[PDB]
Amino acid sequence: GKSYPTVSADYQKAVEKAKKKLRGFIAEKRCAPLMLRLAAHSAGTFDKGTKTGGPFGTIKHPAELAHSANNGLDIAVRLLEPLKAEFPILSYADFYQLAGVVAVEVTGGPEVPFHPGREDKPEPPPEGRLPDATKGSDHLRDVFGKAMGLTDQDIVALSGGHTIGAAHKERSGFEGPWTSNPLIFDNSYFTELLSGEKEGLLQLPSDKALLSDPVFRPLVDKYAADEDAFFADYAEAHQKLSELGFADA
Ligand code: HEM
Ligand SMILES: N=NC(=O)c1ccncc1
Ligand SMILES: N=NC(=O)c1ccncc1
Ligand SMILES: N=NC(=O)c1ccncc1
Repeated sequence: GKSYPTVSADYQKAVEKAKKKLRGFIAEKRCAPLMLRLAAHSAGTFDKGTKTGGPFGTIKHPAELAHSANNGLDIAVRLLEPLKAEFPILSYADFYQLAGVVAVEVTGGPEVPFHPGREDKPEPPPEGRLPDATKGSDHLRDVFGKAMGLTDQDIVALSGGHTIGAAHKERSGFEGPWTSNPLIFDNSYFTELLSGEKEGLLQLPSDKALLSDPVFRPLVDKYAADEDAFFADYAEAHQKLSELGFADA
């Protein structure tokens, strides 16, 4: 359903150079999970009915950074600003989605296709559109489905983003990694989710909701058994997420 815009040769060269620089920077800083979260929080505010929100650069605005759901993302924005300044031709919107793509790649995840051309929009979306970690499957469908326009398969695959990183008691209040390898992108989120609560690892109520839903559970089982299947569905979902409202949504 996508029709991607034309960007200049100079834009495309910038991106390819920005992609490379982001790889080295994100690997060295150890900030891949935070960058993935930044990219996803940027995108996940899209509402399909009104065509508002989405991956359009607004997360850098103080008003959006102030959203409680975005606690700690100011760190991410600050970390990227020197690099972003090396690529003045790129939109923030593109730059942050590119950072998300690279975050997945440099932790060993799938190569998520990337298309340039998002424009930086002037107005952040209203607060409160991002998912609540204490809620369950109905809520996940409200947010990812009714608002964003993503599928049930997308919800499960994207929840697998928790295969990298950790919660922080000073940010959400939850604490610790979902996996034993929080800088490695693999199917371990699902493996852990299935085996039960292991000391030192985190499961949100929203993660656990996947285990009891009739549609979500078969997907968890598939991804735990088949990492290639996970990688394929993840790459599809991340691309869709990163393109919400862009080039047609
Ligand atoms: C399914 C609904 C989701 C809920 C309820 C949720 C909730 C959370 C919460 C509460 C945290 C901890 C923030 C903190 O205290 O630092 C977090 C972290 C994180 N989330 Fe999600 N999330 C969801 C989906 C996603 C998606 C779709 C992605 C990306 C594809 C994602 C990527 C991440 C990453 C990488 C972290 C780790 C951040 C870090 O290490 O600093 N999450 N998520
Ligand atoms: N959680 N913050 C980070 O990942 C980070 C912040 C500053 N420098 C390196 C990494
Ligand atoms: N950690 N949560 C996220 O990254 C996120 C999940 C859904 N929509 C936007 C952002
Ligand atoms: N679902 N809640 C969140 O994503 C969150 C809430 C507050 N601070 C960081 C993250």
